[PDB]
Parts: sequence; structure tokens; C-alpha cells
Amino acid sequence: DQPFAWQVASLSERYQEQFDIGAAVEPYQLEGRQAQILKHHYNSLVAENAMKPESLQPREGEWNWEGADKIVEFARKHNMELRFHTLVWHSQVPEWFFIDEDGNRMVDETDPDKREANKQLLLERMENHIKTVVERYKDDVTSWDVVNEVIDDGGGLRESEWYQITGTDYIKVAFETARKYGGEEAKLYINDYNTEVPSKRDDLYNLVKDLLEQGVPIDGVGHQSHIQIGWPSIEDTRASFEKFTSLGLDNQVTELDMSLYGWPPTGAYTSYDDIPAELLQAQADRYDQLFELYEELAADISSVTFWGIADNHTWLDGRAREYNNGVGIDAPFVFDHNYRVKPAYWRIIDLEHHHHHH
Ligand SMILES: O[C@@H]1[C@@H](O)[C@H](O[C@@H]2CO[C@@H](O)[C@H](O)[C@H]2O)OC[C@H]1O
Ligand SMILES: O[C@@H]1[C@@H](O)[C@H](O[C@@H]2CO[C@@H](O)[C@H](O)[C@H]2O)OC[C@H]1O
Ligand SMILES: [Ca+2]
Ligand SMILES: [Ca+2]
Ligand SMILES: [Ca+2]
Ligand SMILES: [Ca+2]
Ligand SMILES: [Ca+2]
Repeated sequence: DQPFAWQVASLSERYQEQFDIGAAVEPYQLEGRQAQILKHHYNSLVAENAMKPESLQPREGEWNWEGADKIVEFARKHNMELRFHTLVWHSQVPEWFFIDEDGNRMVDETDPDKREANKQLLLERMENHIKTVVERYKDDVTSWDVVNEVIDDGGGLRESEWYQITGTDYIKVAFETARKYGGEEAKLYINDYNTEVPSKRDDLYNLVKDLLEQGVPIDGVGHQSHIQIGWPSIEDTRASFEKFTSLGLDNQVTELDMSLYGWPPTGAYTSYDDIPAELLQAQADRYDQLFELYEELAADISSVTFWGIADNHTWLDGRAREYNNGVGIDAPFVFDHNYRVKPAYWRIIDLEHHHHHH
């Protein structure tokens, strides 16, 4: 029987000279064992949902600050670094942003002059959303996910409502506005998943390089790192981090979780007791290799955040259920559903000096 997470050496202390160790949280998790584990193992937080655009401003001028405020207060009280997730996204974004003042959907507008006005209105709404949020939290946030998931998996820019209405201008204006109100001190990140996939890595690199060349203030790349036991390779992860470091950008691992399954997560286990020990062992072997790579690149990585605390709360449960007729669980962390350490904990808390790789 494994010890509980509050009985073992701190992850954040183990990596304190190398990078932050963070967790995504909900306000209701800021009590009990989850809070105890947070304060022991992590020195950085991010809001899993409470700071997304639809959570904060679900209707225009309706500001829903309570959940986000509780996360900020917890970070203040326990002296934790705080990432802000996220200022601009095509999901969990309220639809009122994209409706003109006559009630019509901007994406449907055919008149060229009205499309140009819609672009100005949407950009101004985004500017005011950013200004309001940054002005409230600027003294508590260290790293900002300014834009999230703007690159398409099929190549090129994601053709969300943001892109259809403004082109790339929403990206430039979002960073410019975050810098304007957060100051030069604020660290501004573009965040995405599958940044290890070479075609997507290259699209992101080319977008960021072009923006940097226009003076857009981008400080780093957020690698969501929603990964698997068999994918992506350490080699492709290394190549991605190094490509963005070559532009002078910081790298953060922002939403790390390692699913037991492939994509999509078909054939999921429906009970934690059904998970074979050798799968958790394969997961431990992979986390070992992953965190050794992070150690090798520690000069280029400021922070590594897991998208959750322990296996009893992870969006990967919902993904399993979406692809297995409503049932299924996933177990992606180093702490299991009972808060007991997993094989993976032991394989990332130890200290190795000779890092092997391909
Ligand atoms: O909506 C996004 C998902 O589509 C994304 O899912 C990824 C799709 O590409 C696959 O290769 C990945 O395995 C899978 O995780 O996750 C992020 C979410 O915001
Ligand atoms: O509770 C769920 C969240 O955990 C989930 O968080 C998103 C996962 O995909 C990533 O690509 C996003 O950046 C991240 O915000 O969003 C859905 C929600 O139901
Ligand atoms: Ca830091
Ligand atoms: Ca090792
Ligand atoms: Ca570092
Ligand atoms: Ca789970
Ligand atoms: Ca190790």
C-alpha cells in the first residue's frame, strides 16, 4: 500500500531550482485533502475554469468574479505563483461577443463595410475584457495565457469566430492590450496543445516569429502537454521546446496530464480497480523520461503545471465518457484517486545525474 500524498517529499521543493510545479484547480477544491496536497507539492496554481471568458463575463457587463477571486486569495495566502487561463479562446467564450448591436451574428455578415465595423466592435469588446481582467488581477498573476489554441490541427490558423471576423488582428491586439495594462513585467504566453506535432509546431513558430517581427509582445509558448503513455515522443517534445527557445521565448508546460489511453480514448476502464498495475508502471516510466527531459531543458522552462491534482478530478474522465457511451475513468497524475502516490510519483521525485536519450 502506497503512502498518501501528504506523507511524501514535496514535488515543488524537488524542482525549486529548475521550474515551478503547478496544478489546475476549482474553487471547491481549496479545502480538505486537496488543499493540503496543493500547499505541500505545488508552488503555482491556475484556474481550471473560473477565469475563462464565459466564466468571467457570461453576459456583457455581468462580471462573475467570485470563483476566480477565491483562487487568487488562496494563492495570496499560501504564497503561490498564479497563471491566468485564459484571456481569449474559441471555446468557453460567451456568444454575445460575436453578435452585433442589431442582434445579428457577425460571422453571417455579407456587407463589406459592416464586416469592418463588426471587426472593430469585436476587437473593442476583447480589449475591454482584457483591460478589465488585467487591471483587477495584474498584481497577482505572473504568467498570462493571452490566446489559446489559435493554430488549426489541419494546418494554418484556426478558423474560429475570432479569425473569421478579425483575421489575425485579435491575436496582435490581445497581446498588445495585455502588455499595455499588465506592464512590461507581465509575462504573456500563447498556449496550445500538440505543440510537439512537427507540422503544428512549425505553424505556431511561423505565426509567433511573424508577430515578434511586427513588435507584438509575446514572452513565451505554453505547451498544454495533453499527452499519452505512447505519444508524443520525448524527441519531438525536445525539438518543439528548442525551436521556441531559438526565438528567445520562454517555455511553460501548462496543462500536463498523461492519459492511460490513446486518442480517442476508446476502451476505457470503468473502475480504478480495473486498471492493470503494468499500465501505471508504463505511465511511471514515461513520466520519468518526461521530467528528465524537462531537467535537461530546465534553463528553457520556467514552470510545469499539471491539469489537476489527483486522479479523482480530471477532464480526462469526461473525455473517456464521451467516447465510451457515458462511462469510463482516466488516471493521469502521480497521485491516485484515493490521494495515494503512484509509481510515477517515485520516478519523478528521485534525483538522476546522467540523463539518457536517443
Ligand atoms: O478541444 C481540444 C481537443 O481537440 C484536444 O484534443 C486533442 C486533439 O488532437 C489529438 O491528437 C490529441 O490527442 C487530443 O488531446 O485537447 C484540447 C482541447 O481543448
Ligand atoms: O473542466 C473542463 C476543463 O478541464 C477543460 O480545460 C480545457 C481542456 O482543454 C485545453 O485545451 C484547454 O486549454 C483547457 O482550458 O475545459 C473544458 C472543461 O469542461
Ligand atoms: Ca515562476
Ligand atoms: Ca530515469
Ligand atoms: Ca527553469
Ligand atoms: Ca479520473
Ligand atoms: Ca526520475
